[PDB]
Formats: sequence, structure tokens, C-alpha cells
Amino acid sequence: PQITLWKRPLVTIKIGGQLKEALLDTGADDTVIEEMSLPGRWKPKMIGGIGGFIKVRQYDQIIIEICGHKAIGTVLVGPTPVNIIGRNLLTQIGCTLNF
Amino acid sequence: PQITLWKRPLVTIKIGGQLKEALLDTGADDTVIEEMSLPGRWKPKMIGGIGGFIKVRQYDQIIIEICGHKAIGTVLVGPTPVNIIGRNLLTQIGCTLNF
Ligand SMILES: C[C@H]1CN(S(=O)(=O)c2ccccc2)[C@@H](CCc2c(F)cccc2NC(=O)CC(c2ccc(F)cc2)c2ccc(F)cc2)CN1
Ligand SMILES: [Cl-]
Ligand SMILES: [Cl-]
Ligand SMILES: [Cl-]
Repeated sequence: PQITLWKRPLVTIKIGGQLKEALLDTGADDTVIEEMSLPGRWKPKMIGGIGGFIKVRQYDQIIIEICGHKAIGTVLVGPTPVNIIGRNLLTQIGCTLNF
Repeated sequence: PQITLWKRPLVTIKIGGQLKEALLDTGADDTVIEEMSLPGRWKPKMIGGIGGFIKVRQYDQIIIEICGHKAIGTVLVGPTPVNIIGRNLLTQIGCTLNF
């Protein structure tokens, strides 16, 4: 698909058996999801920018379905104000910026 | 151009006759640049990031060139960690997300 940017590019995703809304963010290196349970090992990480930093749990090798496209990668879980799909997963679905 | 997301989507911008590097960010509603002098009056604005809200200065109808494409619009100035081109200007240059 082609997504315009008149409004926030929010899409439905499937992660850990749950349907969630997430923002496609070209300006995020990593994917960050609001508090939820995920399987496997995790390690702590700090991520931040505007308004400072937050502590998150880093889970590796997590499968996500974004607009019918399956992708696998690291997912950070923590107190983010919005679910964010970062470049680590946007590359896997072949997402590009065009102008 | 078509920009892939294996690296951060950093481009050259020109604002106030100066070249700067900025990130194309589909996850940002607005454009925010690091401290610099802009003409005219400014208005107060709060923007929310991953860690909370920050105060910035809102300047309107500012001329800015993004990757060679001319735009004229709102530019926020504040303590952002990187210069960010948000949807207000990405729409002006005809930027879309495609997969
Ligand atoms: C370059 C980084 C800079 N920041 S970040 O927080 O520092 C960060 C740094 C490292 C990792 C993750 C995030 C982000 C954009 C922030 C931003 C601007 F920069 C300029 C102008 C506006 C805004 N904010 C929004 O538009 C609100 C919006 C939002 C998106 C991401 C977010 F995290 C927090 C909030 C939103 C809120 C609620 C909701 F329901 C839906 C969407 C992402 N790109
Ligand atoms: Cl990854
Ligand atoms: Cl590619
Ligand atoms: Cl604008």
C-alpha cells in the first residue's frame, strides 16, 4: 500500500496473539510496545529523546504481523505513550519513504 | 527519491541560509529543530515524546528546503536530541510510506 501523511500512520499489528494499533515511525530505530507479556528471555534497556528516557525490556526474535506482512525482530516493551514500529521492523516489510 | 530504512533517513535541509542534517520522521506530527535564530514572533507549544512533554517555540511560515524540495511552514525550536522533519512538512514535499 501507499500511506499518505495527512494523519498519523497508524496500522493494526498482531503481536503475542494480540491485536494492537501502532505508529509506523521512520524516525525510530527500534520498535516499542506498551506493557504486555512476551515469551522468552529479556534484558533491560533505556531509550529516550524528547521528554527524557524510559526503561524498557528488550525481547529478541519476536514475530509481528504488520498489514498482513510477517516480520521478526527485537521488540522493546515499556511505558511508551504510543505503540511504535521502528526501522528494525519497517525494513522487513519493505517499507520505503518516497517523494 | 526512494529512501530505504536500513540506516536512519537523514537528509540535508537548508534553513536561515544554513545547511543542517535532519531526520525524516513519519512518527512526528511536527517539525522540531535544535536551538537557532528564526525571524518573527513565536507562540508556545508542548510536544510529547517517549519520556514526556517539552516546551518549544513555534514559528510559522518559515522557509525551509528539505532534500532540495521547498517548503514553507511551521517550525518548532527546542531541546530536541536531533533535527526532525515531521508530517507537517513531509506532506508539503509529497512524502508517502510505501510497502
Ligand atoms: C526522533 C524521535 C523523536 N521522538 S522521541 O519521542 O524523542 C523518541 C526517541 C527515541 C525513541 C522513540 C521515541 C518521537 C517523535 C516525537 C515528536 C516530535 F519529535 C516532534 C513533534 C511531535 C512529536 N510527538 C508526536 O507526534 C506525538 C506522538 C508520539 C510519537 C512517538 C513518541 F515516542 C511519542 C509520541 C503520538 C502521541 C500519542 C499518540 F497516541 C500517538 C502519537 C519519535 N522520533
Ligand atoms: Cl531487530
Ligand atoms: Cl530493501
Ligand atoms: Cl506547517
